[PDB]
Amino acid sequence: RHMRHIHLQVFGRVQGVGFRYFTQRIAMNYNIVGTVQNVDDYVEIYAQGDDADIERFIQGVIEGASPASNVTSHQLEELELNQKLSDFRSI
Repeated sequence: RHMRHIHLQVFGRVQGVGFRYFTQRIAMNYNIVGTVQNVDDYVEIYAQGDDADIERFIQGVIEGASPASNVTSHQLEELELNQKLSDFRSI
């Protein structure tokens, strides 16, 4: 599969650390579209791009998108492609 679309939930010290702003720079680095959002006390991401770029994006986020972050856990789900995505947004 050339492209992937993923649901990524990241847990730990992931709020009040610039997580959404730092995730945006990683999305720009690897040509990723989708969203980053604060949900309750964790972070939820939808991410779409080429397979290797998605791998690079996941690792950059879960190794701590922000230097202030401490990611303790993540959950990943593989999704059907979303052809309405055209950029990466902090929501």
